[PDB]
Amino acid sequence: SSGQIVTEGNSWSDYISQIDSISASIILDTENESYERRVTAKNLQDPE
Amino acid sequence: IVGVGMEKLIISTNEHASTDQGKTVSRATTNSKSTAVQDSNGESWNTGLSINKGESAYINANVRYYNTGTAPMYKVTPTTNLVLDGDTLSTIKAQENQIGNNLSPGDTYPKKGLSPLALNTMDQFSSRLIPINYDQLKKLDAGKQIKLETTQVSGNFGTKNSSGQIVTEGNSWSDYISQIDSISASIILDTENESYERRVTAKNLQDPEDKTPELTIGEAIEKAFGATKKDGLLYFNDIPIDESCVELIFDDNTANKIKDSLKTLSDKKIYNVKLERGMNILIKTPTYFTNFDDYNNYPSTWSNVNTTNQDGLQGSANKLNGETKIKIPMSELKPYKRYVFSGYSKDPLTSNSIIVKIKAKEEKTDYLVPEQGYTKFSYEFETTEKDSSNIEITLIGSGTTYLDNLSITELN
Amino acid sequence: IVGVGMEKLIISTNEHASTDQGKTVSRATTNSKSTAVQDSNGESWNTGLSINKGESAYINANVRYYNTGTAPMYKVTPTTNLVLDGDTLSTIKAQENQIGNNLSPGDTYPKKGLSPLALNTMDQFSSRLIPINYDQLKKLDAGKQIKLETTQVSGNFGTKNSSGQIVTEGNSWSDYISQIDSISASIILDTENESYERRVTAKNLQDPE
Amino acid sequence: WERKEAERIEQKLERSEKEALESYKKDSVEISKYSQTRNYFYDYQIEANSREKEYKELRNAISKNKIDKPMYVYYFESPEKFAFNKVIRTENQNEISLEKFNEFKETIQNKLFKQDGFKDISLYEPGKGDEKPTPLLMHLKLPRNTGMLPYTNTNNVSTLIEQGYSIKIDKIVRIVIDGKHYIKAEASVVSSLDFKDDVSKGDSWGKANYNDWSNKLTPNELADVNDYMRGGYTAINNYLISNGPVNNPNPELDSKITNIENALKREPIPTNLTVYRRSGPQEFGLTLTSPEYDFNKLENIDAFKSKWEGQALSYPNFISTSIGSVNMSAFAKRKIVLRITIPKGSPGAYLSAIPGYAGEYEVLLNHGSKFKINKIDSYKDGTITKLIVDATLIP
Ligand SMILES: [Ca+2]
Repeated sequence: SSGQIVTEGNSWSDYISQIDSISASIILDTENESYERRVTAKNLQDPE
Repeated sequence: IVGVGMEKLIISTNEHASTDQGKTVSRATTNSKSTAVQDSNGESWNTGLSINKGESAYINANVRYYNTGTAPMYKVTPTTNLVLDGDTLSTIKAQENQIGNNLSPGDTYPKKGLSPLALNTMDQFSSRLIPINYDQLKKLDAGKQIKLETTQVSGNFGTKNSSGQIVTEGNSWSDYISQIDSISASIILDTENESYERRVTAKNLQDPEDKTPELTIGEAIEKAFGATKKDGLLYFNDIPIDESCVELIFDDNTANKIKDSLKTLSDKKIYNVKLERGMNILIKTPTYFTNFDDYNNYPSTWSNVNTTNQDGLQGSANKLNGETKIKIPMSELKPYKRYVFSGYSKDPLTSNSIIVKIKAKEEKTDYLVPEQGYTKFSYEFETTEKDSSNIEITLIGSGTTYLDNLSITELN
Repeated sequence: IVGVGMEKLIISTNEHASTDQGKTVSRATTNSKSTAVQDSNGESWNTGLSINKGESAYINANVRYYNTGTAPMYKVTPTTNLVLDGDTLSTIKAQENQIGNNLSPGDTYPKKGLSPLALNTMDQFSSRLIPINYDQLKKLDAGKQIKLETTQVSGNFGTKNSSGQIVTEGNSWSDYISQIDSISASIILDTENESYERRVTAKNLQDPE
Repeated sequence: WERKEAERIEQKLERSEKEALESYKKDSVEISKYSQTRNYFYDYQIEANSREKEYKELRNAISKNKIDKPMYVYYFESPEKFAFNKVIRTENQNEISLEKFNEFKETIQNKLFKQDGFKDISLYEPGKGDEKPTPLLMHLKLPRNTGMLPYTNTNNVSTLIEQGYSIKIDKIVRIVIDGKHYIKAEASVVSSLDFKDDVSKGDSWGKANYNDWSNKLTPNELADVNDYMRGGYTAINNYLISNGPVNNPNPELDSKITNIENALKREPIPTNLTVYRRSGPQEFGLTLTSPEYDFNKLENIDAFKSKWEGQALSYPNFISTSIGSVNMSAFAKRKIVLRITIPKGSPGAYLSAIPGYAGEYEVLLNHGSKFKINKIDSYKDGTITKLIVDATLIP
């Protein structure tokens, strides 16, 4: 709220499962560098 | 009021013992310019014993906690000394393994019927045993004993938080121990199989702004122990604890204060003296006591039974020209204890003294001259074996003396 | 109402055993003023056994917890005594390895159908084993048995928030044991296959309030 | 983490707000009461009050920290603040009947209520260990970029905000908390522009919004409006009160009325605004000599609120009002102040836009304007208790 940055208590493990559950994984390999991404995908069985 | 009592000590000698065993087979051949062939066989045995003089043995103490106060203690954490002769071997504060969660007044941790707990570690995490030297081990093997003394106890009390829940964390009794001791007098009632210790607030007369109410010693005793009154005398449950029916033990300061206050008093009764800060009063109910009116406790029966006169401290005297005989079977007294026999006497008209005869271990004879009023004599004796001969108390005397409130009380 | 029962005890004798074997070869020559040449060779065997009289063995006890009350206990942490003949060998408060998360009334930890848990450490961080003497080891070898007594049990209760949020941290049962025992009577029904223990509030007739 | 955030936010406060917050921790009720009714005095007392610096620094400290997202708050409110003079239930009763629920629902059907003071709120639902002083519980959704100051108390953490808006209640239901019935109301904040004491800021806004408005007026109608507001507004309003076109029609004033109405209609107010007008007893159908004008006894205030609060209004003439709320010597004797919220798009113009003394930041509204009164509150003014009316302009 003051413009500062805090990292204590902000764990990625709290979001890893949620992100993996609702996304698709895409990897681009090229030659010098690899890139991995998650893109949100729609669930067609849920009208909401 | 929490104390610690040791029940037994266990010694773990720290010695290393080893044994070896071997066998060998040889063979030789010589060519001297003759020839020879030698065959050999062998066996061996060995024993060893290594001892470290710095840490020769480890000690384990089985202990109990007890509470004689008016309030429970939560998270009981005592600190104890271990003294061999005049040396404190170590002082240990109780760790997580030796902490009592609850200790109600009159209860014990561990509870009655369970084994004592083991105090066998000294470090903060219960990972290091308690060592002793070689000389201390020799002293222990020579028959000397280790005594346990408790120096302090840490504990918690309970309050209510913003909700109705009880909270004990952060509520330390040590924050109040000094303040309570500074403004109170201490009174102890010994009874027979239970001890009671109390603190009663006393008024400071040097401070005009001290508005705490004033109390006499009798009122303080009645309030502290919840005693009831039957005929102007205090009863704890059924035992009479009036000053004429018990033994009162003070320290020097309390005795001096009481003596100074008595001379300026009108009734001249100890229970009428004003209570003051720093007083130490110990009340000890007798084992056997009779007032010749309604209370009798002796196993035998006194020879002279004549209580039809309105005399004595309270409406009974039981004394004429005859003599009183009592015999203690010695099967109802403690084997090795220092008992005391006490009572009150009076000679309204001057006459001869009374021959006081006590025969428990060494026979003794003593003489007491009654004054115009009531005074107490309180001679001493001692038991021997719990199976030896009986104890006989006789007070042969003449001159129509008087007696009341005969009692026998143990002392330590 | 939580108690601990011991199912068996295991002893770990702390002995060191060694074994050696060697071979030697010699050769000598003598000149006198005669000559002589001597050839020798031998071998040997050895055995050893060392013992510490202070810590001669380690003990390991298999135990279960049970609840015969009306409320569950969370984070069950009992304290037990190990008694051999008339001596308390040690008193251990359960460490993180021996703490039961849940213990419902009528249940057992570990649950029915699982093996008992092992209590084999005495220090706070579960890095120190439980030792005994040489004399205690001899007594054990003579057929004497070790008894286990539970002295107290620590545990927590849950306070339910208006939105159904259970909290157990900081809610100690020891804060209420004395108060409940002071104003209640204890009633036990034994039956045959299950026991039930209860406390019922009783009225003090000496207090008009 | 909440305690750490509170410590972080309170550390960067400077000293003056530090003793201001410390003083708030012991004298909350008086500071809140003063902050509620502070801008209705003269220019002298507001600077001369013993708590003005306290309020100023507390407001600055609150406004230092702002939220970047809408979020919900929970607090208990007295039903009297929502123009309900009855009792839902006593503090010892457990249940509320259907009749009281229906009456309270009827009282708050279509109304807006203004909150203008400090308040302690909670970011979590009021569970066990909290206080339940009133049988009404509020679920309020705060807008983005609003002040919010978390401060650590002796044992717990509490948050303080400054109310400067008006709220409306959407739905109310009956809930049970620990065996007692309460009323839970979901409320939303309606934004509006209010210049409580920044009369300079309000004047600057009026300049920036209406200085070029005169250039949009045809010269004949512009001069007509200028001369009328200069000299003949009293006569026009007097003619309009008597329903002049109904009794004695005459075009010499009907043309004036039409020109003024068209000039007002030319440029409407772009943003929701609150205007303060010191009304008189003659407007409310009373006289200075009327006994009901004495608002010192409780009976007069109670009867006036019973017969007037919650009802409608209608002014045949034009309404002149000031953006600021501070009292002036011109209307010193007037005991009634009218607080009006102007919905966006309504007709009206800033008279003070034109140079010279065009009035006391005067704003004109079309004739026949109707208002709805939501609630009425009373504040002390020296030795007399004056009265405040909250009204909403309706089309
Ligand atoms: Ca008597």
